[PDB]
Amino acid sequence: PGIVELPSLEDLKVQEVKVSSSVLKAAAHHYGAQCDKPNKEFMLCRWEEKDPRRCLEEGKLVNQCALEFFRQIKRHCAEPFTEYWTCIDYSGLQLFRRCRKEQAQFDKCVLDKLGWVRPDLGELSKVTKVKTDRPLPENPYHSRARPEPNPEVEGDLKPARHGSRLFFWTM
Amino acid sequence: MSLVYMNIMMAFTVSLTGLLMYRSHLMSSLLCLEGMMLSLFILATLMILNSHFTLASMMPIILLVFAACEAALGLSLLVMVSNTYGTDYVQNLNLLQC
Amino acid sequence: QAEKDRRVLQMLRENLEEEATIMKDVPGWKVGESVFHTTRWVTPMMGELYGLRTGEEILSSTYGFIWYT
Amino acid sequence: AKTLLHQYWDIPEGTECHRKTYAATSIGGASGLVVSAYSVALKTPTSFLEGVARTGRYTFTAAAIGAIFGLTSCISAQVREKPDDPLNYLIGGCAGGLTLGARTRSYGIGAAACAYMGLTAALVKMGQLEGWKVFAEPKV
Amino acid sequence: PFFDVQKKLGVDLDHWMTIQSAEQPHRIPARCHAFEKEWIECAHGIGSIRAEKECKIEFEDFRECLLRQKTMKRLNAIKRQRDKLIKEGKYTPPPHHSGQEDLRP
Amino acid sequence: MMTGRQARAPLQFLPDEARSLPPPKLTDPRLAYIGFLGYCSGLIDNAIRRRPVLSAGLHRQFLYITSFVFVGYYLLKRQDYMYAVRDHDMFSYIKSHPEDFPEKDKKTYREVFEEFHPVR
Amino acid sequence: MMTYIVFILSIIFVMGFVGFSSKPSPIYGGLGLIVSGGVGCGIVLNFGGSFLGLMVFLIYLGGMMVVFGYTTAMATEQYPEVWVSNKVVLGTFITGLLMEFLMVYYVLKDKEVEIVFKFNGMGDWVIYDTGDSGFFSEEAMGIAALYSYGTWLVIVTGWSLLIGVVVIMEITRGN
Amino acid sequence: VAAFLKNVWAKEPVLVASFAIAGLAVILPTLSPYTKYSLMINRATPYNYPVPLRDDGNMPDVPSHPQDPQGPSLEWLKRL
Amino acid sequence: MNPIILIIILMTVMLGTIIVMISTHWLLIWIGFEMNMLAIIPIMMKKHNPRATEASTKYFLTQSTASMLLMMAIIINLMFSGQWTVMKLFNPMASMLMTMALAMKLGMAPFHFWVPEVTQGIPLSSGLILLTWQKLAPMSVLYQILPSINLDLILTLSILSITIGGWGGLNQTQLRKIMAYSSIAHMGWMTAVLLYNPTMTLLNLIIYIIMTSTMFTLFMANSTTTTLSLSHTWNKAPIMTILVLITLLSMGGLPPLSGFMPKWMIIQEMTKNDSIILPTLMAITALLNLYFYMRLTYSTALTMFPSTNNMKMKWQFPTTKRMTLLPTMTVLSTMLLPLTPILSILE
Amino acid sequence: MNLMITLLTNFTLATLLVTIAFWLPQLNVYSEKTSPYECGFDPMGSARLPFSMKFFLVAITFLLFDLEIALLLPLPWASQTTNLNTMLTMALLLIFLLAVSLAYEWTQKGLEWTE
Ligand SMILES: CCCCCCCCCCCCCCCCCC(=O)OC[C@H](COP(=O)([O-])OCC[N+](C)(C)C)OC(=O)CCCCCCCCCCCCCCCCC
Repeated sequence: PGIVELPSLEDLKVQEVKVSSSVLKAAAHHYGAQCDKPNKEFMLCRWEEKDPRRCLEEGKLVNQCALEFFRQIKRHCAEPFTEYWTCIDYSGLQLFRRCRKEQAQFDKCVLDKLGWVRPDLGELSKVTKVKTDRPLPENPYHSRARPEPNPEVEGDLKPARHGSRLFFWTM
Repeated sequence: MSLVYMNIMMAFTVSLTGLLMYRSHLMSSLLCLEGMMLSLFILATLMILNSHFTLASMMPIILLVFAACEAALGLSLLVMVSNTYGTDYVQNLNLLQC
Repeated sequence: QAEKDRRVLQMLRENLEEEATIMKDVPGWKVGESVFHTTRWVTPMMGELYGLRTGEEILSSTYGFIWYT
Repeated sequence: AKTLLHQYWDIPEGTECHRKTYAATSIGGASGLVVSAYSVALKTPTSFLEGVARTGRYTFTAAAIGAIFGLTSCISAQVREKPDDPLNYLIGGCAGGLTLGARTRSYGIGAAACAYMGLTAALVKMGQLEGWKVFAEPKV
Repeated sequence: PFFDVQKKLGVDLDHWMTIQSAEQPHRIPARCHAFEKEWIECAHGIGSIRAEKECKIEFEDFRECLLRQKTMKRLNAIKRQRDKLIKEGKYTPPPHHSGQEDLRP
Repeated sequence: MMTGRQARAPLQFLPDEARSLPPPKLTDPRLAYIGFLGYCSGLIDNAIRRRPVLSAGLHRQFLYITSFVFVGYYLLKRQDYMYAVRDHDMFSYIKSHPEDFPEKDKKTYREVFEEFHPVR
Repeated sequence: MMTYIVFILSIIFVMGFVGFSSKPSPIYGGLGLIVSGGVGCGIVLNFGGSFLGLMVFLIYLGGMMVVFGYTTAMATEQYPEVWVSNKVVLGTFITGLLMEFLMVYYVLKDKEVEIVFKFNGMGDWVIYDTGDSGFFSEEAMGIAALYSYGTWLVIVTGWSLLIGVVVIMEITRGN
Repeated sequence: VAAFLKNVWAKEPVLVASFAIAGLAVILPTLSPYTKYSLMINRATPYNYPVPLRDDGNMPDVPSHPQDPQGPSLEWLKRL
Repeated sequence: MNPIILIIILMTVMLGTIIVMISTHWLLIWIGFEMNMLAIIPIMMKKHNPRATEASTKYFLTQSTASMLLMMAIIINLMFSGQWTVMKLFNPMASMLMTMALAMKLGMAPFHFWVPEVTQGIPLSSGLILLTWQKLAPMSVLYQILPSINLDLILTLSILSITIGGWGGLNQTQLRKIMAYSSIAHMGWMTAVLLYNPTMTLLNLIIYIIMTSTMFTLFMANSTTTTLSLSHTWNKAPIMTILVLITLLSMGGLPPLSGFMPKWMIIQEMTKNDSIILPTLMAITALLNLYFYMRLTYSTALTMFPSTNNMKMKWQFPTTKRMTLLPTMTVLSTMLLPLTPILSILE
Repeated sequence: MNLMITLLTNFTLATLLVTIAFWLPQLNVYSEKTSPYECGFDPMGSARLPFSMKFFLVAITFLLFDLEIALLLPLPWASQTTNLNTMLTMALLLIFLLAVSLAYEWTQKGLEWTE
């Protein structure tokens, strides 16, 4: 029936945040605090477009801003961050409980030298709004014209003509 | 559709031909009935797990549950025969013919 | 999420771009043809992605989560 | 069994003999297998050999019924040169009735069978001619 | 006598589970949520006969989403062609498909 | 086959449109017949329990007559409501679709040909 | 022949079903069905259904431990047949195994059999998802919303089990 | 009712203890003060993603940043 | 049987029937069917007799096979359709399996091999409950899925049911086997018209239920389960002979009785679809049913059989049994013809 | 996969011990060492006679109570649900149904033994 329209491999060729799970988890709160705008833009346009072939620029900007944030982490607070993600990575379940001293040192260093505040419990789980400019897709599901419904019933209920009209029954 | 679907439905009809052709014992037929229900349960669970239908996940186990709620009844319909006949052969179960 | 969408599009493009070089002499086939009447994006099943790769990736990706203890 | 009846009615009547006769024989054989399977199902045969003897008996009787019916219809429609006449089917029905009386070893059964499936064959023929429906599709 | 008392008393007994595109716990979509939505909304209130006669395309797309059988035939055809071309000997797999490929992240 | 009409609003014995119809009069012959049915039922109770048939238990006969008349009146109301619904849907569809049901020009007998078969 | 693990488990399922469908004796039929239920539970675990597979395992173990107790209680013959002590049991077991291998050879050769519906020869893993469900399993919230969303279903299930108890009490009274 | 209670406590204390525990488990959550705390604790767990919304310009409640004071906080469980 | 436990059992079977009536889900339909099974099972074992155990075993096995076929049909419909709404089915094989399940549950031929033994092995009240209340839920399910019902299958099952019921009723002396084969004949008459106008099916079901309940109430009142005792009822009371004569004339299909009301209008909804020979054949088999009915009426009422000397004692005590709404159901079973258009209340 | 390896290793170690226990020592059998054990005398009949077992209802109701367990078993994940009132009310209802079945068994003389 239809044909698929796939993007070229050149457009998808973009450098990546080549890090691990524990490194991403160690700086997760500060990444969610500082870099909320491009991430929320990407999440909103992905939720309202439902098509990854049209959702590439916001993902590119999310990736670039994430790598910029990690570069800013690397320039100022490298060694406490290395200690933090190392002791995070030692634990099997990646528990935030077994890393209190390293987390305290990391947040103190990044607050004193970069002024980022770690969000409290539930602050990252709030619903937000995004000052976007893309138009609202009026037909996001690629549907077609709906069939015409049946006409309703109109008019008064006049009585039956000459009774039931069933065989010899007059009434 | 697939392959495991074919295997499970063929197991169901194999157990159906096992039940529908008796071999002179009631409880063996009860075992074949529970086998047919096993094929039904396996098919339903696999169908749900392929289709990601989360909220219908109650239906297999409950189906399973209700089967036991009749299967014990079949066992409760065995010893009563054993309380009248010495054994539970179906060829002895022909009193209702007059 | 961005990584997952970019990887899915990359794998689908890799599968489509090698479908052309294998099926040429066959008659009456249009390459890359979809089986859906609508042009809307669908979440691809696992056979469309890794249906041309080696089997080690198959048991490390399909059953890999379940078989990891 | 939806193709046996249609293949019976896919050939013009009284034109070719052996194909129509074999089609009617196959329909009779299917009916005989059905009735013999039911007979060995509800009634237990005393042995395997007696059961397959009963199955072969019913198969042979019904196959002879169908073969003689189709044959007699074929030569009747060929001799009278009337394809659209149910009298050929009535004659074939009496031929089948005589066949049933011969295989069952009776005479009054043969005459009653003459009348009964001769009328049945005639009803089939004007059902085909006038387009009657045994299972009418819902219209209103 | 389908006595629909679920609408007479206004009590929801089993309308919350009967359809794949219903409200799900923790908002988890099924594998064919959009196709279910299209098939329901196209074939709503116009009758079953008109729904079958007119809304056949979206129901066919939904059935293809569920069973995926046409994709199975496609994969079978390309895999039989691949096995044949390996067996005669005019095909070589690329390093990306063979495993040594260094995936995107 | 009226189930679609009983699709949106169910388990209603007499809907809002049924009140706009003329109710059956108490002198309707069908109501009298149903009252006779109740009287016969009371006579059958006087018969089968070995009682006098025409005098025993006037309260039972009056209860039977009243109950039969009550359920007969309500069933007749539902019946004429359903028949009025049938005729109204009839006329609505026959206004709605004139292309599939055209008009007929009734010819006179001075030109329509008929074949006369003599009886002799 | 590695990624056909679901196919192999289904073949053992059909083999055990043919084995206990001969109806030789309730203990041996229970053994055959228990092997079949073990590989069916293996199928469900291999499809991610940990809870459903373990539940069908535990339920079947309890139910046919009761069945074992019943066949050792009442329904016993003097010389039970294993599989070969009688002729028709072995005949129908060999027959069922032959048809099982018949569509095995039919599905590994043309990869598309037609028995009522049409069936393919690839493993079911091709239909399994490519997406991740986060920090949770979906069937767990299915059986969790069993109590919240499932009001009428749980009510009728509990009432039916209570009625089963009272019925089973009433049946074996005698007087 | 004291004599009957003493009688069942003397005959079988297990039934008396079981019925006391059952009655406590029935009537105490209906008198509990922390049930609504459990309600908001269960409701406040962030399982799925909190997707944002489109903007028409008229919303006083939702924020543009997670650290903005507008929006719901979670101070009650932090103190408790 | 304990009265409270019996009341709970009756509330369970009516609750299962109501659940099948009101549910819009296939699983709840099957749950109601299972509750119906599990509640009707001890009704047959109220007397604790070996005949009751044989009947219960046969009924339980047949209904279990029907339930498993119903579940397989439901799962096939789910897999090809993805939902659970009680509406038209999306597969012919699921329609086959559900039609076989409902035919097995109803007792329609050739699955009629369990109804006469089950009716014979149980008492009269249990037979009433069976032959009346088990014919409501499968009729509702067939009412729900009539778009997907194959025409040839249901028509073949109907004509086989009527022919087999008449031929079975020609050669039975017991009253309960007569009732079972008459129920098969009425089932075929009722399900032949299902695809053309289901209101005719509902009307014939209502009339059949009223007449069968009337006859079983008369049999309970006379405490008779044999033809000879039914003939002996003439000496005990003449009024009982009058009512058995008029009722068994009503179920024959004679005007102006109420039993001519459904069947005739069945033809009125089958000649509109230009099906002519099928109502004629079913009328001929209705004449066969009328023949065994006429033999039974000759046995009981029109000829007074010789009696014994013991019945004089029974002349000194009136009938103290409770006849539940007997005159109303007799009147509705006899003289409902002049109120024929009342079937329009079933739309 | 690791579960399969553990199962195969356990079965291999189990079936290797009986093979070592059987084919290693010297066998010497007559028609008395293979005889059934009846405390030094011949057995009276066979052991395949039907036992007049007395806890048939207890086994069936064990099955039914195990299905009650199957209904009550997914309760911990229901602790994470939002609608807590319906959860608590119906968990209490199902436990009460279990207790009602047990109490009816207690009153109507079901937990005791036959004969
Ligand atoms: C796991 C950690 C270690 C555990 C301890 C291990 C070391 C000790 C082992 C001791 C020996 C055990 C084996 C031998 C005994 C075996 C038989 C047996 O156990 O029988 C059970 C015995 C049997 O009783 P019985 O044998 O006396 O039965 C007689 C019954 N009547 C009186 C009716 C005739 O007890 C029970 O069944 C009771 C169950 C346990 C009770 C626990 C109560 C806890 C507190 C409840 C609340 C109390 C306050 C009041 C209510 C307040 C409400 C708010």
